[PDB]
Amino acid sequence: DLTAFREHFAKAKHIAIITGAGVSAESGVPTFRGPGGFWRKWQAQDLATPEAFSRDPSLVWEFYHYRREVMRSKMPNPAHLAIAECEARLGQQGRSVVIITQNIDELHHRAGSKHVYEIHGSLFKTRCMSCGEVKANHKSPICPALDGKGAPDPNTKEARIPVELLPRCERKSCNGLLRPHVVWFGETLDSDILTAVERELEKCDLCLVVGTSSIVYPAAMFAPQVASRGVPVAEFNMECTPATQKYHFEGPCGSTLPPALE
Amino acid sequence: XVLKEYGV
Ligand SMILES: *C(=O)C[C@H](SCc1ccccc1)C(=O)O
Ligand SMILES: [Zn+2]
Repeated sequence: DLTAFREHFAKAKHIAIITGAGVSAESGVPTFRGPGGFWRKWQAQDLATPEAFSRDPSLVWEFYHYRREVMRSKMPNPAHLAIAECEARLGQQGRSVVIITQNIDELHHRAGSKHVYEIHGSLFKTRCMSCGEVKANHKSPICPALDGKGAPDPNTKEARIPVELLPRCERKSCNGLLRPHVVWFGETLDSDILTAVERELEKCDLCLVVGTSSIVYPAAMFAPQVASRGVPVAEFNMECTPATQKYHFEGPCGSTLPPALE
Repeated sequence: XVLKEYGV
């Protein structure tokens, strides 16, 4: 029941919004998850690891180059926008809105969201393998050797770029090898980010979960911290809930969310 | 530190 949700929304002064893959999916971003999402022969799991990067950095950068480049045509959807406009509108009223996203595509920044926490990092940030420096980067192509590479067809031929010519650190002292500043399978989340999110979820008096459920990583790390404090939690996703069974608004975030946040 | 996906 929407009008009950809206009563909380009306009151709420510190709102946290946790966004999952569903919302990036609705803008047509590939997530490479479940059966169907392949890039060439492989799935996310195969390439998104420190093992794969150490063993074939040209292949992984090809994959990450592709994903960077498909974003030139995928745009924020109404869910992205309603969240950004909400943030802005409530900001002026001295209320507040934080976004905690597992997504790496910067669509929240591109819709105009500002207080965003990217817990899995970003396709358009690099980290130096040598000096560890994090730097924004939308350079297209990220480097010449990758130009028009990363093509997604199963029997595309590998680029096999020499590692010296892969993207490198700009401080010439260093010239270190860059990697996408994205959290890979079997790496740890940044501890400072988690400390901030903890802090934000403590202030929080209404919490939205969008394009994912409370039950699963990563929403499951946080939704308990808020729920235990008796704070309402609204899921907006495409997953059903059984006939018999805090708020859940079924259907697409693009359709469900803007009416809720107006 | 928190393993990503809880280490699936
Ligand atoms: C960890 O999540 C693996 C990384 S990030 C996955 C992901 C990114 C954007 C949208 C949905 C999922 C990876 O597979 O790149
Ligand atoms: Zn460096």
